[PDB]
Amino acid sequence: SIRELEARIRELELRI
Amino acid sequence: SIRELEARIRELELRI
Amino acid sequence: SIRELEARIRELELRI
Ligand code: NA
Ligand code: NA
Ligand code: NA
Ligand SMILES: [Zn+2]
Ligand SMILES: [Zn+2]
Ligand SMILES: [Zn+2]
Repeated sequence: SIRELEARIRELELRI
Repeated sequence: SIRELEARIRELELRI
Repeated sequence: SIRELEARIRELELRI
């Protein structure tokens, strides 16, 4: 679960 | 803790 | 790992 959350934050960061 | 983090990312995603 | 993710979301929130 933690690896999917990490992936979601990375993209948000990337986008933002 | 993981369920609260999931909720926080979902909203960010939603907003963004 | 969860504490680093928490920190990353807090900043995103802060920024956003
Ligand atoms: Na994934
Ligand atoms: Na909640
Ligand atoms: Na840190
Ligand atoms: Zn993706
Ligand atoms: Zn809320
Ligand atoms: Zn920082």
